[PDB]
Amino acid sequence: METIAKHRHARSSAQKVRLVADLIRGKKVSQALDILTYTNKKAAVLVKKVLESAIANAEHNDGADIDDLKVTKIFVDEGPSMKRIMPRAKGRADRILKRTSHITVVVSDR
Amino acid sequence: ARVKRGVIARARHKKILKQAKGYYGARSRVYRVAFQAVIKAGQYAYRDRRQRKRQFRQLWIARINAAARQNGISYSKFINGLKKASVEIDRKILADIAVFDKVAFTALVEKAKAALA
Amino acid sequence: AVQQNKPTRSKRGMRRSHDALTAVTSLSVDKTSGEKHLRHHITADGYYRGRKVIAK
Amino acid sequence: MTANSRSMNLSNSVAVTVYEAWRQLGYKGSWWWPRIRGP
RNA sequence: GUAACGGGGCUAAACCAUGCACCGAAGCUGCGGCAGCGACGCUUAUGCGUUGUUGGGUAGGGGAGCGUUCUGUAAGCCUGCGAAGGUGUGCUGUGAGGCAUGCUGGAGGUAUCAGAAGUGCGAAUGCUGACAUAAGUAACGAUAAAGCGGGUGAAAAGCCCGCUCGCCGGAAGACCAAGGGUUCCUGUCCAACGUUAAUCGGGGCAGGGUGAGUCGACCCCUAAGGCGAGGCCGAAAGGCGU
RNA sequence: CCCGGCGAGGGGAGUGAAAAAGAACCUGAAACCGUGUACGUACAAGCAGUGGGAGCACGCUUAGGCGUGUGACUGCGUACC
RNA sequence: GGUUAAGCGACUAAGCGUACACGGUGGAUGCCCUGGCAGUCAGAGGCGAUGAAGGACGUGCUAAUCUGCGAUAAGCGUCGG
Repeated sequence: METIAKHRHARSSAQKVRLVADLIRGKKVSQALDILTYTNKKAAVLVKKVLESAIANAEHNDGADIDDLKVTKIFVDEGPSMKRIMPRAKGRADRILKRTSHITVVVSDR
Repeated sequence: ARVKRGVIARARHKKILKQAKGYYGARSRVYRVAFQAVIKAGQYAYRDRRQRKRQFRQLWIARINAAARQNGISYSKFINGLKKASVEIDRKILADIAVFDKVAFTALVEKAKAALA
Repeated sequence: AVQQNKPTRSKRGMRRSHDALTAVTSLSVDKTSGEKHLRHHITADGYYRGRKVIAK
Repeated sequence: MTANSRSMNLSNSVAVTVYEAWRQLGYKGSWWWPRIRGP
């Protein structure tokens, strides 16, 4: 059966995070946990925390046997954007967007 | 007596967009382009309804000319001979016979050749 | 210089076709402790090529 | 409680600065180089 | 850049004369349907039948209609057997349109015939909000400069201790009056702010701190100047002055 | 009760007619951005459509073929105010 | 059966298009109302040297923002409901 965990309003742009998520699409849990540890990106920490939390859910709420779980679906999508002001030359001013993201991982024993 | 234009405009816009399914790019997502695409498409359809009746006659003429030269006669002489024998077969039917029945086509051809005499 | 017509969402995708990154696959096991590490790097508990090292 | 209040109220403020930032006198003085097709 | 047949190619696939075939348009004919304007007959209105002829269209004139909110018909009719709204599908009118139904939705909606309009949007370098592109590109604010060990910590290049190195030194040092108004000190927190991270901060929160006969105001005296009882002027307001 | 930094954000349990009413909280459209499924695409030149038209996949079907999606190849074709 | 030739040729998707299904962002649309607009019918058409209109600082068990009040300070006396 399926089990889900979500990180909402993660402080990172959606485009950057999606690069990490491509690696672990459709692998086994152990291999994914290995790959995320030895990749040097800020996003890799967030995805790994989410994946570990999802693993924990599938054992304590649902059944067991973490030894054959797989990553079935994973996707990222944009969240609300904060706006801020940054000055420029000659009195002009510019807009700044601080984008966020939502993180979901689908782990199942199929 | 104030009237708001929400539902009416929304329905009118949705009517046009549903007519533009399968169009590339923004030509199927934004109204200002879908409108022009649909108007064009209507114009082209109206124009093509006249052209369709010409392409098929073109094709039939080609096929009849091909089949006639197999039996040692040109298309123009064949057609002229058919009328001197007072035979009224539609060109579409002649092409169909040429494709699907060679014996019948030869039966017509020899008669036309005799009509020319 | 600026663009005259905004590029499509297709051209944006085509350019990004080389932005995908790669995994490692070069995971090695230590002789003695048996834990994982990269090639030519010391493991987490200070074990290189079986023989114990600094391990602070 | 410094979560939904501070973030969004700060976000609100920036609009007036962009709006009042335009009140600057954007005269450029003039176009400083010679006229395009002068006398 | 061939380029003074549209090309390929052509001694006829060139040019005169004659002839017969065939191709070729939304033109004409055939079949089916709609709408006018007359004529002719029945009902002698409407309702019809039999004919003839007509229908490219800007500025512009004339004639017909669809739909939206509100008032009467209304204590009427439809409404958990699911209203308005949102979202698909299927039928049918020449058109603006109409009807039925699946899913969301969870409380209101209006036959029919009349009345009144804030009555229909793609454009006006139109107004307000939201979201894109260029692009994960340019930049991160003086070229005075950093290296190592330990500590705390989930995480240390940037914080705290220690050693070494480098810079300023009529200043990048120590004070005062203006101006500012708690930014000062201690303990706690890291989600926003700090152009990166942050255990740190002039950031959030809670406590604490500014003691005068002699220093400064206030006080006594006047300069430039201001106000000004009476007073002199001036439509009014007011101007100048002892 | 569990993962996590005695975080933020989640997955359960529980209240409620309804939590896809969970405090950014009635309903919740469009531009914009994603995951999955079916077909097409790496010898091919232009307002991107329209008229023909193989093949593939799904549904119905008693043949016979219909319905939905896509569209190889070919004729014509230089947006709107 | 093999070995040679000559001819024809399914199967790839780094990514992209269309359709369909499921989502995110954003807040239109529908439905509401102690908020406004335009009026009929009555009232009153002034307050102030017994210190006005308008304000400053204070006032609670807890410290403030609103509402009241004035060192007798979210209130004091008397007569009625």
